[PDB]
Amino acid sequence: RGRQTYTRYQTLELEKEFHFNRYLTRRRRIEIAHALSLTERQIKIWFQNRRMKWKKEN
DNA sequence: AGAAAGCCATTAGAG
DNA sequence: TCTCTAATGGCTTTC
Ligand code: NI
Repeated sequence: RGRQTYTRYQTLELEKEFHFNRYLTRRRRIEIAHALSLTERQIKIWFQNRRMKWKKEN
């Protein structure tokens, strides 16, 4: 498969949202997806991984 | 219900 | 070659 590298801007915006909502509703994923020029799935997967990054650091 | 979203462990593509 | 993390597959849980 192929892989896309997320810019400083995209990662920062994602991380910014994560401070407020650890989980996203479907309408908000699509918002961010458009705001960051990412697909819905990428926003879904990102938050999943970041939730995992957050549990270990606790 | 039954898809969609989650959890979680595991790969692998870029730089 | 190494490292970081985007993406994957299996299940189970949500709603
Ligand atoms: Ni069922």
